[PDB]
Amino acid sequence: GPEYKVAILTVSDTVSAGAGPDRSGPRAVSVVDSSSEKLGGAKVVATAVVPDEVERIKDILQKWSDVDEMDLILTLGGTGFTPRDVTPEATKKVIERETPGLLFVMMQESLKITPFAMLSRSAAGIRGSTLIINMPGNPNAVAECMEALLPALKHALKQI
Amino acid sequence: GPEYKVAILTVSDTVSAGAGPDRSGPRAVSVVDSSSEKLGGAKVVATAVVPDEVERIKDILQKWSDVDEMDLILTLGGTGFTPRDVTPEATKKVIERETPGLLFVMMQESLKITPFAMLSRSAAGIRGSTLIINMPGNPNAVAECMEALLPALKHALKQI
Amino acid sequence: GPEYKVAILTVSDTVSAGAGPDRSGPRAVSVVDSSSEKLGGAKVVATAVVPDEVERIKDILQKWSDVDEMDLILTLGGTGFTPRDVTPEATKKVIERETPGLLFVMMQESLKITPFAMLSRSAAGIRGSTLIINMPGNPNAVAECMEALLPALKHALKQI
Repeated sequence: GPEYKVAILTVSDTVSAGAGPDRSGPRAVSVVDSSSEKLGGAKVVATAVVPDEVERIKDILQKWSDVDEMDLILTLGGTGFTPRDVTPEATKKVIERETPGLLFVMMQESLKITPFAMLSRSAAGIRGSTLIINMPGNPNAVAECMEALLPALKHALKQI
Repeated sequence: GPEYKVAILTVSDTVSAGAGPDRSGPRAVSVVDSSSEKLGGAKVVATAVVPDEVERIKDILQKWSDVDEMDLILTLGGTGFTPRDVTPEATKKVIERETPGLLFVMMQESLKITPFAMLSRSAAGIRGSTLIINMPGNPNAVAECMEALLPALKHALKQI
Repeated sequence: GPEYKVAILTVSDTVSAGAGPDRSGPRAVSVVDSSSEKLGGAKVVATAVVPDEVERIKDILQKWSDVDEMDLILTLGGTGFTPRDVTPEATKKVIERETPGLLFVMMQESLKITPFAMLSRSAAGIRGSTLIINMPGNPNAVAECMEALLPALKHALKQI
């Protein structure tokens, strides 16, 4: 129906505990929708929240790739230098083929906005036929990151 | 005689099965020759073809590194997002020391020509005293990648 | 007293054996001190020398992280293509969370100075609450690397 199935995983002790809301989730979802055309037609069909714990992250990534077979998973948060940030360690354990080019573009564009970009430790890669991309928690982040990738993500999903 | 020994490994189900020809092999070959002076005097003494299967790739990288002692092995193909592209996985299993600097440079220059460059998953590094660099299947690809690296590849082979 | 504790590890067969002196150690030293303000108040409290041998580098990395609890360890040398350069390999075995962004920035800025930059194989990452960054052995190197990081290294140590 929707061709490319996207899922978004918000990572955040605060949100997961119900101690605060998700401000970045909704922004991402909406960027994806707004980019559907240029993405080759894609839609978000699922979101979830988990705390900052690797096992918790690992599971969802496994589930959504092996069982639900999503095409594109974006994670938000837990990619910084704080000790609780372990999204990338969780992500590196489940991908099979790395995609450094994506990381390279995300790091290049974001460094044009600000140097603090050097603090993302985002990972990315493919598992089965799911592309997974770690992104930062800021609400505007997703917007800028997606702008950077959109010129090729289409061909990227097709090739998978 | 020739000082730097170069070997070129083409990776491609089609080509290895005899179903089609190698267009990229012979461009790479000639780019190396035409860069010999600037490379410190180098020449290509061997080429092969294998299909897209890690074991087939690992074996040659092993053999040509540990038994034939090539100084420089370029691989062509099997670096995209397609499921059969497994060259980088295979290369990661046989190198001992990474040289991200080279990837950084290849990714930078090629992004200037097109965004689709973010889709290489190229790997590289050293095994014993062999430098190994993955490159893309396109015939012009080798020409542009090499242009990017030649300013330093010479000091690189010498330091090894 | 000093807030950010900094330690500098010089990596170098020649120095460690008493056969020549350390010219890089002391520039790094003074760069850090000269950047204390902008770094959030930091000071270099220890230095050491070891040869080019992974064990010897691992142990100090381990020790200064797990026992002395440094906040920032800069290494110098052993990051090139020469067979003895094994600093990155040693660093990669002791870190727990990579920080590619820092490698990214270092590599970008030095490329602007010269292409030979492409020959650093530096690694970097966090272990416990210690940030570790490999740097090149040249004396000016540390000055340039730091200039590239300073804008964020402060936020970086604070987050850890």
